[PDB]
Amino acid sequence: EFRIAQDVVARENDRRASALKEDYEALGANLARRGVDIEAVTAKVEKFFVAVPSWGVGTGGTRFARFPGTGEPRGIFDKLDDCAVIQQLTRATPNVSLNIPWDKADPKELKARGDALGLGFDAMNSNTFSDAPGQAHSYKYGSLSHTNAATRAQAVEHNLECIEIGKAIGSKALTVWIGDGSNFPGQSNFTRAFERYLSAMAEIYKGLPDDWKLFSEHKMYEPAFYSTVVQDWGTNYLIAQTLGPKAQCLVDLGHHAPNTNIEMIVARLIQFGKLGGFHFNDSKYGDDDLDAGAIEPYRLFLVFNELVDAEARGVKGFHPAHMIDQSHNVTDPIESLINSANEIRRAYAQALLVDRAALSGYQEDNDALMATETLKRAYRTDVEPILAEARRRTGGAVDPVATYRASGYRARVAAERPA
Amino acid sequence: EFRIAQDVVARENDRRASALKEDYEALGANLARRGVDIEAVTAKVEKFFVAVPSWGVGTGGTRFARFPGTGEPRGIFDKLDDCAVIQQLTRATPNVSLNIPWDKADPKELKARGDALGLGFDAMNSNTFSDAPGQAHSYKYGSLSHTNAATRAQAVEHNLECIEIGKAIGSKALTVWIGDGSNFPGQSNFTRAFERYLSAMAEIYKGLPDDWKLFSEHKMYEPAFYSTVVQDWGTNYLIAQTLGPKAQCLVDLGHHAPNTNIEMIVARLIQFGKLGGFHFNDSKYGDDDLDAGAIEPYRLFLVFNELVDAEARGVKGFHPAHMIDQSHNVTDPIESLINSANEIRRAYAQALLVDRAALSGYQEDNDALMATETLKRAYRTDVEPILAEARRRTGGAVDPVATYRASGYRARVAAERPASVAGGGGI
Amino acid sequence: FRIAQDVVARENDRRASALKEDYEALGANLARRGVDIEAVTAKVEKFFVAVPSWGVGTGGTRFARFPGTGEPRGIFDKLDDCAVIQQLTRATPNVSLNIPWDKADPKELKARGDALGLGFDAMNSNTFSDAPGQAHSYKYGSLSHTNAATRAQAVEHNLECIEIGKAIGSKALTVWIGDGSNFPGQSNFTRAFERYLSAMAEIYKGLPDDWKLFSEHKMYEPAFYSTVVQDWGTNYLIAQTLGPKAQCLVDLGHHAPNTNIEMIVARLIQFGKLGGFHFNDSKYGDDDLDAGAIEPYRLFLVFNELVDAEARGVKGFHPAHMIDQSHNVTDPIESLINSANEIRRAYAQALLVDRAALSGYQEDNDALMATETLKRAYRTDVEPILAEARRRTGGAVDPVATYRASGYRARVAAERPASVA
Amino acid sequence: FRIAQDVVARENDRRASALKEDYEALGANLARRGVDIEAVTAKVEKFFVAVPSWGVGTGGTRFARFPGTGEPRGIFDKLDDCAVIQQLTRATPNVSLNIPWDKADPKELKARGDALGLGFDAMNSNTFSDAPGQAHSYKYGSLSHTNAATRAQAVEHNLECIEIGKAIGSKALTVWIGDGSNFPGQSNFTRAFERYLSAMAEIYKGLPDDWKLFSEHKMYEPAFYSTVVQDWGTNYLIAQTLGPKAQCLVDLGHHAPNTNIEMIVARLIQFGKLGGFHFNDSKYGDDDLDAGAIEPYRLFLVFNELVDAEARGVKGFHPAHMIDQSHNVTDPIESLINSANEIRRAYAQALLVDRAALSGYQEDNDALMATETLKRAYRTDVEPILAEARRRTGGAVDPVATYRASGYRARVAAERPASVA
Ligand SMILES: C[C@@H]1O[C@@H](O)[C@H](O)[C@H](O)[C@H]1O
Ligand SMILES: C[C@@H]1O[C@@H](O)[C@H](O)[C@H](O)[C@H]1O
Ligand SMILES: C[C@@H]1O[C@@H](O)[C@H](O)[C@H](O)[C@H]1O
Ligand SMILES: C[C@@H]1O[C@@H](O)[C@H](O)[C@H](O)[C@H]1O
Ligand SMILES: C[C@@H]1O[C@H](O)[C@H](O)[C@H](O)[C@H]1O
Ligand SMILES: C[C@@H]1O[C@H](O)[C@H](O)[C@H](O)[C@H]1O
Ligand SMILES: C[C@H](O)[C@H](O)[C@@H](O)[C@@H](O)C=O
Ligand SMILES: C[C@H](O)[C@H](O)[C@@H](O)[C@@H](O)C=O
Ligand SMILES: C[C@H](O)[C@H](O)[C@@H](O)[C@@H](O)C=O
Ligand SMILES: [Mn+2]
Ligand SMILES: [Mn+2]
Ligand SMILES: [Mn+2]
Ligand SMILES: [Mn+2]
Ligand SMILES: [Mn+2]
Ligand SMILES: [Mn+2]
Ligand SMILES: [Mn+2]
Ligand SMILES: [Mn+2]
Ligand SMILES: [Mn+2]
Ligand SMILES: [Mn+2]
Repeated sequence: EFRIAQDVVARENDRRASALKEDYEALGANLARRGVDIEAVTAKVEKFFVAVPSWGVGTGGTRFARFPGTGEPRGIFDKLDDCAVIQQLTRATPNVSLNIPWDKADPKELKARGDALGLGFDAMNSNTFSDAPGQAHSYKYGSLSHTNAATRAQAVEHNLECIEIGKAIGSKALTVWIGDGSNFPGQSNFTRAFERYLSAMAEIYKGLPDDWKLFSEHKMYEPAFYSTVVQDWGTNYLIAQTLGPKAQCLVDLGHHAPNTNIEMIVARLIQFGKLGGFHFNDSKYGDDDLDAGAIEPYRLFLVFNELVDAEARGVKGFHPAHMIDQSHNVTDPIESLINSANEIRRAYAQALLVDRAALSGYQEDNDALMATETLKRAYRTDVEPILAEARRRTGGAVDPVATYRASGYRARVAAERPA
Repeated sequence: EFRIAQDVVARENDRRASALKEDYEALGANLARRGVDIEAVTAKVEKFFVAVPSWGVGTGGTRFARFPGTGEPRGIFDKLDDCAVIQQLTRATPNVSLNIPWDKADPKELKARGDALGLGFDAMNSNTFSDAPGQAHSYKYGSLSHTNAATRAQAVEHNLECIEIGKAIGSKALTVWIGDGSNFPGQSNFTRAFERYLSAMAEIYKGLPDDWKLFSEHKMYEPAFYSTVVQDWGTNYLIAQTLGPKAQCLVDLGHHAPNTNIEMIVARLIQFGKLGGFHFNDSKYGDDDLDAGAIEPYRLFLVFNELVDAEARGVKGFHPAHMIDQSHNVTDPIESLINSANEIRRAYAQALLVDRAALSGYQEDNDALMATETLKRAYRTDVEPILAEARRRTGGAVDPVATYRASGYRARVAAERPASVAGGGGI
Repeated sequence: FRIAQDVVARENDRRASALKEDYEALGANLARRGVDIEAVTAKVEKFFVAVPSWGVGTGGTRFARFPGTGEPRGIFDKLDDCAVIQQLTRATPNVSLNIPWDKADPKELKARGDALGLGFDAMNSNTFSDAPGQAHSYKYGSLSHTNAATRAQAVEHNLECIEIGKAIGSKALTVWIGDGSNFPGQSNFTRAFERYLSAMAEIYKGLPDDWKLFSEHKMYEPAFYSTVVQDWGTNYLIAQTLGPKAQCLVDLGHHAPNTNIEMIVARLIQFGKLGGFHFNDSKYGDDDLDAGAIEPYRLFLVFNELVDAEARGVKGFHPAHMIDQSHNVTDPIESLINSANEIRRAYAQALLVDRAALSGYQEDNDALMATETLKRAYRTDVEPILAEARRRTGGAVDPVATYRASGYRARVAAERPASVA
Repeated sequence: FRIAQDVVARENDRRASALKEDYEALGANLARRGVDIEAVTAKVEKFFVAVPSWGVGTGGTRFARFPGTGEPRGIFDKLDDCAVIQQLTRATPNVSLNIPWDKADPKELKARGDALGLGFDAMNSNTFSDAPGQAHSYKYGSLSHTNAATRAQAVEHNLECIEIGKAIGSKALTVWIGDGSNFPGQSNFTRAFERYLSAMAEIYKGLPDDWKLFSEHKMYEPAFYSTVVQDWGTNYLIAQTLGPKAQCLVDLGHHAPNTNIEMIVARLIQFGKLGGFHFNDSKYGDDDLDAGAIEPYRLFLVFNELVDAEARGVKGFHPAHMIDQSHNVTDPIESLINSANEIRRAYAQALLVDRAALSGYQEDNDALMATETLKRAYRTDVEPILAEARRRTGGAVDPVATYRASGYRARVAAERPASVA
């Protein structure tokens, strides 16, 4: 089924077909002069997919307030319906990331709806950073690293429950992010809390299917404001290495200290085989969870430069999980997810344009200026024509947001859903 | 009224009286050898007050979750009852800061309850960073700087209402903090938004009594994650200077960029007569709103060093409004506010111990090492006995938190108030 | 001519075909957006940024300096090198001097500049280091030093810089000092600032009627605890206190982590105190890296505020533009060339912004389309416009490639003796 | 004796009575808390931290260096000054050397050290600067340089540092390099690290059975975009890859803004890779300021982890302790004296923490009492313990005061020629 009428997509695409042809052919000629086949790039871009977060489909908020828009999804089923729109128009988000218990519902029904909408499911996300009604033990002072054994056991059981749900819908991985930490010096014994965490994660690893992966996600701060158990990639590496081959690290772009060189962290984790995946978003101050590439587009490109280089260096068995983790506080969530997915493909496309042979030469000769310019020649290239053509060829929209607005989808769901 | 039984306070004080006498006399002898009269210091500490936030007596949370404890205060009246405990035990928080509409209630009743509990009211706090039921215009895209004229007018009216309520309860100032800003480049035109803000603030300024102050509070980010209209002290100064004599700047410790020298900002504002007051708290990463001095006690001392220098260099017309602005997510709000107020008095007392003449000499001679050591000699002094004695002589508790726990107050209000339930934070 | 004309011609001809194809393609795309590429190119060829004399030689850190070959020996060699940057990019007609580093007969400096086709931008005083025969040391400060005679000495130095500038064609004085403290208590913040203000007031008195005085703020370094002119707030107080001729200079790498620099730029413009810019890039501190090499979007956002100012009709707005960088691991001439190019790049993209559309989205609070309006301009590869602007003004289509083809570095390496002690 | 014994005796006697009163008062206070002050003093007396040879001379920034009088030049002058710090504080018996800065005949270094009552701590190699007559430059790196011969030269240099150390009593080699990049693309992160790891393996092979190899991470400077050994995560990978004799060195000012450094310390201890510390304080970047002069509580929290490690009976925990600072506006000897004192101050306060009480509050999630348990120790003025520890071991009750009374600075100023009067 199509959430957006096919006649609307066809109409809006035809309206922009002429200009796209001119832009695509122009870029094709430019790339040909540079020894690059535009068709080879478009072919790869069409195959790049990033999972959308169910928790980002509705309007997000802060501790100060939440300003919902119209037609807010009422639950996971409305969220899947909205996710279907993002995938139909961009063709870059076939899978959805779920969070339990936020999206708890009959697994069988979830799968049925997904299949009908043309959507799959990515990594499951457990939730032991908030309390649910009727919960025996509170996570106020922690979960997997809580001082109380019964509380840790409850958190472990919750994670195993997440795996059972995932197995029923087609998921093949579990992502574990917890708020565990301290707000005051002395509140926690750093080593003992980490020892407790490692023991708990070992239990989860024991219950992990042999065709699944277990991802741990580090974060410098928030909700903990003095110390956090899984605070950075160093601790994250120790966790993954300790647990086993099926355990890897997940890197969320906005979870690092000010000025951190994130692309180097990505490179390091790849070298030691522990880069499990990404949580894309952008930021300026803290874990802002803004639209990917809206603040620092070059940084996003540099991260993708490391991913493409890995393939170029001949790294084997490298298939990181790509996911968007954002909060949309002042825009239509669907529109932001659409453009964010587009920006991620944009950075990927540019990274594919880098002349690896030239770059390697400049690195070996220590020609820093030409090396940086080699990256810039790729990054400065406006790859929008490739992104639009990729969408057009695969059933998507040349201009996703414009088509979304022309369809009147938001007004439609606003009438179907309570205010 | 006495939220805490007098017999409990007397009991816990007597139990620690012996140790206090020993420590106070020892410190007195040490200070005497240093040419300082401990009595003179204690006398000033007993008179240092800081306002408590009504929204701080309840458990706080983040966008991810909120984990309420037992006996959570229901409304402003319950909150005032809890604030009364902090003041009775520390004797450092006689005034309370209100936020409207959160604490909206009959001005007559509010004043009546305060007088009964022995509490006064500090600066009023307007709220246009969240929407209230029945609100005609949403503040989603701003308030005082919103592009829609009707929305700015609605925000101006709300602030004027806050002034009216304050006038009725004895308040003498209005603090304006808004979330106004953008999350994306291009979303807002920085200059146009600021022009709108200034014009709206001018309307609010017109409704200020002749003896009132209007405080604008800067904040680098949150809830806006790309730009904020009142983002730093520079913009804040421009605001105060533009509005008039009654407009001043409020400095909240956790609202600055990483590594900012905050004490210098305080000095600069004092020099140009625009330091309206402070919002005390501590932090390590962002606007963490943690207990004052729990993370960086020396920084708190350095801020007070600038304040005492002004309080010593005879800075005429200098009475900054001191207030605690914190969020208590993992502790009993009352206990944290108690120790936070204590830490603020600790930094103040230590600043009073600085040999100003010696410091001036080392500064003039460019003797950096002795100048810094002159500050350290005061800062390293354990002034707890002075704080404890000040509390004891004024009706407080030698050990506030110990006494609070011995009284069983939390268990009491827990039985009187409905049970709470954990939930989300707004994400 | 520092670079043989035949070389510039040969290299331009080699790349003529490709430039034609790219420029014409871009022109058609811009036309579809309602933008005249010729109007943009005409403005770009007139955008100038001053090159720092102190950035023509290899720079270093407190740990070490690794000089390359043919390092300039003095201001005359430096001007000769600046002439190369201007001949090839045509974006750097003026040079920024530092006294006493570049002290020499004003008449001879002017003669060399005229002969090379170069002018002089704002003078830069130096009271952050001690020169020979100095009566008082600047170890503990200069314009804000506790010792009156030391402040007087610093004032005289700045007045001397003005005299030198008047003789060579300069019209402004930039004052950046290291004054500050490394320990709490070392300085009385307020008194140190008052001392600074009194000294600057004296310097202001020596300003010709058509001169400007720029003060430059910096969060830290060389002072590691407090700095007298630490941020734009203090900087504004300075400018406002001194008078109409006094304005603030914004050096991109001088702000706290995560600071919204483009907002500071807008605030200063609103209150008429944006004197100028010191362009460079950074990631950690005052790194002084090549402009746009680390965060190109931020540079574009700064230029977006500068172009918006014109769009709003701000009157008498002519900020001074200067590059202030340190080239530690590259040929200084090549880095200055590409940095000047990046600045024109950001400027050109800022000119492409559809401000009619942007104003609409801002009024309607359409944050997504507003940000996308800025991105449509920023994502545009304007290299063809920069290259054509150079071709038509006597410059090189590919400046660095032409510089390398000329063999200039090897030439000066043979002419200049390297320092031995 | 660098400082006359009569002067030390006189200045101690002058302050003896006051110390007695303060020590007895603190003794009574600690007694009421169940702690024996004599036990704490005994431990403090045994805590030592190495002094940097490169720290007794006045330091500077890339902008300037303002030397004081009697500047030590050469390792012999430096050892003479380091001897003053040890004599007065009794907390710095060993000196950290840097090669080639301190190159000299080992036989003479040892002879001078023995005569002054000084030993030698970890050796520090230097491949972040070029020495005259060097075959290959380190401009673009050293142990991770793309050129094989350059990496070999750097490895040989480090092996030479081990040879010198073996002859003078050292038992470790600390390796800090500037290797990194200033521009994206300049270096391939992974390849550069592979080159570094291979070179370090060669150095590891030359380590005696009882030696340790310390690698030191640093976020930035001299490299301003990326650094090979940028943080503790990379450092851990290095130590674990090299072998049991390789550990990580933590320099306090080498971390990103707001980093929780004490946790990094705890993590390294848990996995047996905490090799040692480089103490100093900072506010902005790698400021290299006097330890505890900016954030004393943070220093205490670091020592809280060190004391807790022993409380838990950790194995393989014998960290080296060294001061790594730059003294730009103070008498280097006085700053090192007070910095060593501040380190012992934090240690003493960490020893006062009631571990039993703390553990109880941690298990019960009583965050407020847990933090107040740390504060009760930290708020305690342990100066009497530090002064008594010095008095009992031949040191000065008030080190800096005694140093000033001795007239030592004026003495060496008269023996050492400055560049200018
Ligand atoms: C973006 C990244 O690029 C390369 O590393 C591989 O193709 C990998 O599968 C992909 O995820
Ligand atoms: C802003 C924040 O809001 C809630 O979480 C609480 O009222 C808390 O005390 C306050 O600090
Ligand atoms: C006494 C006082 O000292 C400083 O604060 C300033 O110089 C101020 O102007 C003066 O009034
Ligand atoms: C790196 C720096 O170099 C010099 O300035 C001095 O040796 C100083 O002590 C050191 O910290
Ligand atoms: C001089 C050098 O400086 C580095 O930044 C690091 O701190 C090293 O430990 C030190 O030896
Ligand atoms: C007494 C004199 O003191 C100097 O400081 C130096 O150590 C000389 O070597 C010694 O002869
Ligand atoms: C909802 C999801 O678990 C969450 O966003 C985490 O992944 C992490 O980003 C939190 O800061
Ligand atoms: C509730 C109160 O208005 C609030 O705390 C503001 O003062 C400011 O700190 C917000 O970040
Ligand atoms: C050389 C010039 O005065 C200097 O670079 C200043 O402008 C400032 O950037 C210093 O950090
Ligand atoms: Mn995430
Ligand atoms: Mn950045
Ligand atoms: Mn997150
Ligand atoms: Mn506040
Ligand atoms: Mn700090
Ligand atoms: Mn706040
Ligand atoms: Mn500058
Ligand atoms: Mn600079
Ligand atoms: Mn070090
Ligand atoms: Mn260092």
